[PDB]
Amino acid sequence: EHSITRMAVTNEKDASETGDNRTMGRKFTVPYGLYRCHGFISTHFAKQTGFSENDLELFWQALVNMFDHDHSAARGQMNARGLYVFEHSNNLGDAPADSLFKRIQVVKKDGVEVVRSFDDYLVSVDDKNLEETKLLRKLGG
Amino acid sequence: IGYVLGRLFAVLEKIQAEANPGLNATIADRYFGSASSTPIAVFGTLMRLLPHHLNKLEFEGRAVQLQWEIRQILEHCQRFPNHLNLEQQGLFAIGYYHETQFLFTKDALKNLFNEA
Amino acid sequence: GLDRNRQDIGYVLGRLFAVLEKIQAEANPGLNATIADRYFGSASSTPIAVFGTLMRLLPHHLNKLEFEGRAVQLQWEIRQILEHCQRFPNHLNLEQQGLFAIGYYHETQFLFTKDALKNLFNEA
DNA sequence: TTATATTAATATTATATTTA
DNA sequence: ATGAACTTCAAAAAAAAAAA
DNA sequence: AGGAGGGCGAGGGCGATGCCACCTACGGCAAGCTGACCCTGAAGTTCATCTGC
RNA sequence: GUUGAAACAGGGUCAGCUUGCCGUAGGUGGCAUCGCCCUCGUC
Repeated sequence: EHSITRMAVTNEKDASETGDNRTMGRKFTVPYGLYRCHGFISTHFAKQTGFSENDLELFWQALVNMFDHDHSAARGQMNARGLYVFEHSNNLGDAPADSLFKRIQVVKKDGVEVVRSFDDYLVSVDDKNLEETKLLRKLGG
Repeated sequence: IGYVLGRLFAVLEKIQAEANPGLNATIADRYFGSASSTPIAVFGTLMRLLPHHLNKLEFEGRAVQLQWEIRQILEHCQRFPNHLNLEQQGLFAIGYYHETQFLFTKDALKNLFNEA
Repeated sequence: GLDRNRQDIGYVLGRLFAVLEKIQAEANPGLNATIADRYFGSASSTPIAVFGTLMRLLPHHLNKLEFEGRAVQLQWEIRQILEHCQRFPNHLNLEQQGLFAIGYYHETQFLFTKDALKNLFNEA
């Protein structure tokens, strides 16, 4: 929650007065946050929308690379730190989704009290039992 | 750890406004945005302004009273937190207003000091 | 509200400065510029700067203390504090920055709580 | 808008290593 | 013939401190 | 040769370790947009459809 | 086994876009460590 300053008022303010024109404002930043999105690419709705395997590799590329390209003063630096996809053999689910998401457990590093980077997190995947018929394809991690 | 630092900010700004009656940049207007949300960034430096404000209090006994209550406030504080959760920046604001209307109570600080 | 065994160098230095000013303000209570008023700004941030000079300056306050046993009272807790201070840190960490003010006011409370120092000394 | 005068303050410890 | 589809119906509705 | 190699007691006394003020000034903490689309109705009839004739 | 059943909040939508905390300000001015004290008394 950084209080930035602007050295130019925007409008003819109630206070755009004599000396300086200033519109301080706020530039909130996360000093670091390892956000864990869970995602579900369901075959059943891939049937009604025609979501192709091509349209899916485009989405994989998008997730891996979409912060390298969507930058701003507001968000500064965001990175895709890992995309662990669980491709199930059936258009049903081989396993419950959350059984596969707890499978990718991300914990702050051993003794970091506050996290500053991905280096202060540990993303341990569990590819030991999903071989039931499933595929964990690790795209970013 | 947010409410007691709100109280701490209230006493700190009261001491400043008691030291300098007419201030253009009270430690509210200057340090609040980061004392509310980021107490180590500020309260480590508000409280270097503090001995000078207490020195400048024309009634040195009033300085003693205000320093006593900031001791009491800060006795509930074991460490200024690095960052105040959204839960506590509300406390800080509530703590600030609570303590600042305690200070601007009739005889509240004089009394509370005198029962110690 | 005083962790006498905190070991947080900022907190122990705050405690140390609190007792240092307690001695100065008991050495001559009528004092224009206590070490809070003249040294605290860096004692909280640059403990090596002052805290050396604060203890050039300390034995003389202990002398100026009217009650010669009160000098032992306060010097004893200076030592109690300084067991926790293996070194005056060059620059107080920011956590320690704030914990110095914490220590100043925690130990100042401990000194201005009536029997605390005279009691706690007698358990040593 | 208000409010705006001083807390606490009396001693720790204290009896000999080394000597072809 | 029953039940969805459709066609009419009708035409918004609006605030908010003193202090004697 | 056999010497004796100090014995004694003092090693601070006194007071002062601050005085003075200052610890801020100034102003800005927003601008601008949006705050939702869409539907879903009663009530009635039609109209397509079904059953029975 | 004759008595309110059936019933979605849905489908989905970056809060963005960005903005110096600043310009700057002596810690000063100054203050005696002092006043003084047989190493003695003697073998």
